[PDB]
Amino acid sequence: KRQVASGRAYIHASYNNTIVTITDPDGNPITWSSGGVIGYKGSRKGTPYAAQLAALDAAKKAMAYGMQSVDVIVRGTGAGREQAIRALQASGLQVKSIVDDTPVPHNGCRPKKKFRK
Amino acid sequence: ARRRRAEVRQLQPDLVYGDVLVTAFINKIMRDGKKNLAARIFYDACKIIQEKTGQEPLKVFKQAVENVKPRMEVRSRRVGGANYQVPMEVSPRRQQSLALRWLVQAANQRPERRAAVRIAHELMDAAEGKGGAVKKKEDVERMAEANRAYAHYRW
Amino acid sequence: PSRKAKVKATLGEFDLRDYRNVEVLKRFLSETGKILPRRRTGLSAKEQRILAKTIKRARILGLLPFTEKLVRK
RNA sequence: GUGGGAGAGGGUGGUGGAAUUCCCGGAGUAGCGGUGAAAUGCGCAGAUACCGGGAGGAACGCCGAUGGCGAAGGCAGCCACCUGGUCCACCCGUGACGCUGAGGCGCGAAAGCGUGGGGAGCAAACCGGAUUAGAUACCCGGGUAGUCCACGCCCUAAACGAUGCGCGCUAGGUCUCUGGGUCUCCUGGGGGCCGAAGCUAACGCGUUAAGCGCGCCGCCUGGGGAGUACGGCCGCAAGGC
Ligand SMILES: NC[C@@H]1O[C@H](O[C@H]2[C@@H](O)[C@H](O[C@@H]3[C@@H](O)[C@H](N)C[C@H](N)[C@H]3O[C@H]3O[C@H](CO)[C@@H](O)[C@H](O)[C@H]3N)O[C@@H]2CO)[C@H](N)[C@@H](O)[C@@H]1O
Ligand SMILES: NC[C@@H]1O[C@H](O[C@H]2[C@@H](O)[C@H](O[C@@H]3[C@@H](O)[C@H](N)C[C@H](N)[C@H]3O[C@H]3O[C@H](CO)[C@@H](O)[C@H](O)[C@H]3N)O[C@@H]2CO)[C@H](N)[C@@H](O)[C@@H]1O
Ligand SMILES: [K+]
Ligand SMILES: [K+]
Ligand SMILES: [K+]
Ligand SMILES: [K+]
Ligand SMILES: [K+]
Ligand SMILES: [Mg+2]
Ligand SMILES: [Mg+2]
Ligand SMILES: [Mg+2]
Ligand SMILES: [Mg+2]
Ligand SMILES: [Mg+2]
Ligand SMILES: [Mg+2]
Ligand SMILES: [Mg+2]
Ligand SMILES: [Mg+2]
Ligand SMILES: [Mg+2]
Ligand SMILES: [Mg+2]
Ligand SMILES: [Mg+2]
Ligand SMILES: [Mg+2]
Ligand SMILES: [Mg+2]
Ligand SMILES: [Mg+2]
Ligand SMILES: [Mg+2]
Ligand SMILES: [Mg+2]
Ligand SMILES: [Mg+2]
Ligand SMILES: [Mg+2]
Ligand SMILES: [Mg+2]
Ligand SMILES: [Mg+2]
Ligand SMILES: [Mg+2]
Ligand SMILES: [Mg+2]
Ligand SMILES: [Mg+2]
Ligand SMILES: [Mg+2]
Ligand SMILES: [Mg+2]
Ligand SMILES: [Mg+2]
Ligand SMILES: [Mg+2]
Ligand SMILES: [Mg+2]
Ligand SMILES: [Mg+2]
Ligand SMILES: [Mg+2]
Ligand SMILES: [Mg+2]
Ligand SMILES: [Mg+2]
Ligand SMILES: [Mg+2]
Ligand SMILES: [Mg+2]
Ligand SMILES: [Mg+2]
Ligand SMILES: [Mg+2]
Ligand SMILES: [Mg+2]
Ligand SMILES: [Mg+2]
Ligand SMILES: [Mg+2]
Ligand SMILES: [Mg+2]
Ligand SMILES: [Mg+2]
Ligand SMILES: [Mg+2]
Ligand SMILES: [Mg+2]
Ligand SMILES: [Mg+2]
Ligand SMILES: [Mg+2]
Ligand SMILES: [Mg+2]
Ligand SMILES: [Mg+2]
Ligand SMILES: [Mg+2]
Ligand SMILES: [Mg+2]
Ligand SMILES: [Mg+2]
Ligand SMILES: [Mg+2]
Repeated sequence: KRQVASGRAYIHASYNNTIVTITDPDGNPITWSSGGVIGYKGSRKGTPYAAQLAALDAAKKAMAYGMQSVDVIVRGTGAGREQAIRALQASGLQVKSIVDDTPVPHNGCRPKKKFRK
Repeated sequence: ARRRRAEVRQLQPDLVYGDVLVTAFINKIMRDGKKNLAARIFYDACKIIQEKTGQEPLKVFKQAVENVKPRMEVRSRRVGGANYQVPMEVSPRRQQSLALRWLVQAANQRPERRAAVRIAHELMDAAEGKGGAVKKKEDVERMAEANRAYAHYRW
Repeated sequence: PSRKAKVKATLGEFDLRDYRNVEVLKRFLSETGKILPRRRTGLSAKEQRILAKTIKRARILGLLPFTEKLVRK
């Protein structure tokens, strides 16, 4: 029961799952959802539909706090990124900005064998 | 049809109502090339529609057809070594073929004694939203959109 | 193919070796913090080579950024 | 010699930002992770995602390229100090002082060895989970050596242009790097592509020769046995010659 009414909607997409974290303007989270919060268990969590449901459940959780405006911040390349965007884009929440903050190193660490070359 | 588009056949009009949909239904009733038996069945059933319903049997016919047509269906696809049930839309003609075929396949599962009775009772039931045909449409549209996760495998 | 504009012909007389001249080095960075290639800058081999090092020099000082967030995506 | 140019050439000290991991605080809830699908694993001692702070190890995104440097191996954030090679103009000086090079000596990717530090991520071995007919694997979760640092060893390689070094001669067209100049263009060094003559078994090479010539070194002599055995020299060992 905070009555935020404006905040930041983080989107963490990956080829395995898409997870939405909705925060106050300072960045502290209020509620959240993901593919596993909804009944999806296995690989289905990495779906654009699973993402859509996750972002909608996040937006509906945040409506209970009476939030209206969000700034969206996407991190990670992966399915359901743009579908979670479009889920929030008309979720009832007004999207004030979309920003891609996907972290890239400056050749910092050695990736797994999976990601080499 | 690998080369051309396989154009559709144009059906002769109904000899009674002058409607191609009626004649298509007769042809889905036909069996071992018995046209007269299928039309005898169907028309004897149109007389059953009346004096039970006070409406023109043609209206009941096309209305039940409309309530059986599906909007979604699930088609398989071989992906990543496994096989997936993928929803997608139903082309209009396919909604036609599937609704009519289902109507016949439902009527012949009914317990009424003779054919035209089964056909009349199924046409009426499906017109008001019940009966085995509409259960086929509901089962299929249940299948589709239960796989919404695979909606991106449309093709 | 970068037919929109070239940055050099979008600029007049300037010193490639000025690490402290921001309002010009700014013009050579992208929408992200990244250093533009010769497609956009229109510099030459030697020119882009030197401008690179003066931009890095400027980045250490906190005048130009190392990276930025992408807007509007 | 003089005066200018270009460069990830080398050593030492210093230093900057991104990311990973970990620790602390805040907020917050039922999962996260991962796959073809899974499972192990992690999470109610509150994880994942999110904000703030902090520690540490490693590597330097864009620039960056068909680019540059180096004898080779190899060299990439930035600053400074020390230091090597090279290129051009000027025709200034020495006066054949040249070339090659058995042995020698020095260098020499990775992996590996000794001591001591360090250890974030990755990861032989190994421990699990899967898959399979089996699966001492490919896939997933972990993880030791190692990868990093100083010092000392080791001396190998598809150490490759699979092409020893030097010098002269032999059509051009074009792209590029870096000089000089009467700066449409002329002229020098380097890297590319196509091609004259020519050569080659062919493939292809062709002013960056695999063409035409001279000088000197290294090397080959049918396949297997075999880079083995023996001897010797080297090495802490692995092993090398
Ligand atoms: N060598 C380090 C680099 O030096 C660069 O600059 C280098 C070059 O631009 C510059 O060139 C010089 C110059 O005096 C002029 N252009 C001609 C001269 N022969 C060159 O000097 C050259 O020869 C001497 C030995 O005679 C070497 O000690 C020196 O390293 C070499 N550059 O000398 C500098 C030192 O080599 C940049 N500072 C940077 O890339 C880096 O620090
Ligand atoms: N530090 C700069 C470089 O250091 C080199 O060697 C340095 C490093 O290899 C060595 O380790 C340093 C040291 O501060 C201490 N032991 C730990 C520290 N994390 C290291 O410093 C560096 O380590 C690695 C490279 O090794 C870098 O990737 C990293 O940016 C940096 N933290 O310490 C040496 C200096 O004391 C060379 N001197 C030269 O390349 C250059 O000056
Ligand atoms: K760990
Ligand atoms: K690297
Ligand atoms: K090259
Ligand atoms: K010039
Ligand atoms: K070739
Ligand atoms: Mg997943
Ligand atoms: Mg049926
Ligand atoms: Mg250097
Ligand atoms: Mg905490
Ligand atoms: Mg457990
Ligand atoms: Mg509890
Ligand atoms: Mg426990
Ligand atoms: Mg974490
Ligand atoms: Mg932090
Ligand atoms: Mg530690
Ligand atoms: Mg590159
Ligand atoms: Mg060379
Ligand atoms: Mg070379
Ligand atoms: Mg090489
Ligand atoms: Mg003279
Ligand atoms: Mg004289
Ligand atoms: Mg010599
Ligand atoms: Mg020798
Ligand atoms: Mg070595
Ligand atoms: Mg090593
Ligand atoms: Mg060691
Ligand atoms: Mg040790
Ligand atoms: Mg230790
Ligand atoms: Mg340890
Ligand atoms: Mg690991
Ligand atoms: Mg592993
Ligand atoms: Mg195993
Ligand atoms: Mg098998
Ligand atoms: Mg040990
Ligand atoms: Mg090599
Ligand atoms: Mg090679
Ligand atoms: Mg060559
Ligand atoms: Mg070469
Ligand atoms: Mg040669
Ligand atoms: Mg050689
Ligand atoms: Mg010589
Ligand atoms: Mg040339
Ligand atoms: Mg080269
Ligand atoms: Mg050729
Ligand atoms: Mg010829
Ligand atoms: Mg030919
Ligand atoms: Mg020659
Ligand atoms: Mg030999
Ligand atoms: Mg040999
Ligand atoms: Mg023999
Ligand atoms: Mg042999
Ligand atoms: Mg051997
Ligand atoms: Mg022996
Ligand atoms: Mg011994
Ligand atoms: Mg052995
Ligand atoms: Mg021995």
